[PDB]
Amino acid sequence: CSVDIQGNDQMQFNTNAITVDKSCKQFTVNLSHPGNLPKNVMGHNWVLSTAADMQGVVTDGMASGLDKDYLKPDDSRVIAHTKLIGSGEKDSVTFDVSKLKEGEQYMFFCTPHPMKGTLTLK
Ligand SMILES: [Cu+2]
Repeated sequence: CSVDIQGNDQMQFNTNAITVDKSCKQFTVNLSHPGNLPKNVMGHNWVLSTAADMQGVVTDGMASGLDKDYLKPDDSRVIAHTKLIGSGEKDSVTFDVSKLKEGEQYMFFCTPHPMKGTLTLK
């Protein structure tokens, strides 16, 4: 009921698809950042929302800025998120799998960068 994901200095996540076993009551994403660049020029987060909500989450997050982890505080569209991390840093986020609803399309993404993938219930 966890996965390890990396974001590197080339604005790449090391996977584009996460699958969650339906047996999981909670699920944890462990984000790390190989590379040498710090958070103010190559910070990554891991953010989960519906596909429909992603644009607004990104737009509002970029308006909120670096010290808010490029996320709008208390954004109700964000199902789960990490903080923003630079190289060598780590953050984990856990969420309740019952938040993922039938028939919905979930995406994960980093808000400052063109980095995204899908999250699917198995
Ligand atoms: Cu990023």
